[PDB]
Amino acid sequence: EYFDAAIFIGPTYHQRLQKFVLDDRYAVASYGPTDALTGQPLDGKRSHGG
Amino acid sequence: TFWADQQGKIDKLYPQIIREIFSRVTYDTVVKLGRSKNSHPEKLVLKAIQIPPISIRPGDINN
Amino acid sequence: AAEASYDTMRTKLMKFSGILIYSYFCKICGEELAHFIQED
Amino acid sequence: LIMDDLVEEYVETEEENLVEIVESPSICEGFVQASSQTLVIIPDNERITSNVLTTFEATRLVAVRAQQLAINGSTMLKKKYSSPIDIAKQELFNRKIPLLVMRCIKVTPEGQKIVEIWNPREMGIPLLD
Ligand SMILES: [Zn+2]
Repeated sequence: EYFDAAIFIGPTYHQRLQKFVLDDRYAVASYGPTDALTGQPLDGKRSHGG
Repeated sequence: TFWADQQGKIDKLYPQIIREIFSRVTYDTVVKLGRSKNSHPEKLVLKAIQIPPISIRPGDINN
Repeated sequence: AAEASYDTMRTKLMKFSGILIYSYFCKICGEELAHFIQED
Repeated sequence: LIMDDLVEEYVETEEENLVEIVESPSICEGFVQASSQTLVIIPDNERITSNVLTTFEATRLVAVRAQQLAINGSTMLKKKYSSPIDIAKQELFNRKIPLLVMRCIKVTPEGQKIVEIWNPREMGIPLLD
């Protein structure tokens, strides 16, 4: 079905920013590395727990 | 470090000397100066320090 | 009962090991034997 | 010779401004145990707290009941529900919850824990269903 209003469509230069969701996403289970001092999980995805 | 100045006579107040000085303070003086009986100055000098549990110094603070 | 260490138990129990989980499981009953996340 | 990992010396500047005599007996020094308390339950007609459960109290009752049904499970409910949370919620709604709510009004210096005991089975329930 056609839209009742004409739509502004045209070529626009777009840039893919290097913020990948596959690198930013993180999910951890109830286990993993813990700090020897506090016993708390380590910090962030890089340490594989936290 | 504490220094004892007796009109120019300079002598170092060592922790042993300080403990000797503080051990002569009565609890009456401690109370009348607004301090608790658990805050006697004799506790300010330590001949036996506490090495903390290894739980707070995992394998630097042990150096 | 021998008061063995966790590492000693993990080494000795590495005969029932089957097959990030960080845990070994029994080859017979699939029970958690021990865990190995990092060696200190 | 160049060290990069400095520790950033830390400074506190605002000073606080909080506003016979024998060595020590076995009473003034010590006795950290704190004397035991007796439970002074306010009579039901002298209670001043609300006869309606707060959402905090109802939520805590449901959570406690559901956690207990996790290990137990002998239930007085008629209809069968497949989760302890639903069972506890229906127990609260059907006024069959086996718990009581104690509201500690005051702890007296003499060693009395003045409390109001409220029965959730005669109380107003604010939860949704
Ligand atoms: Zn097994």
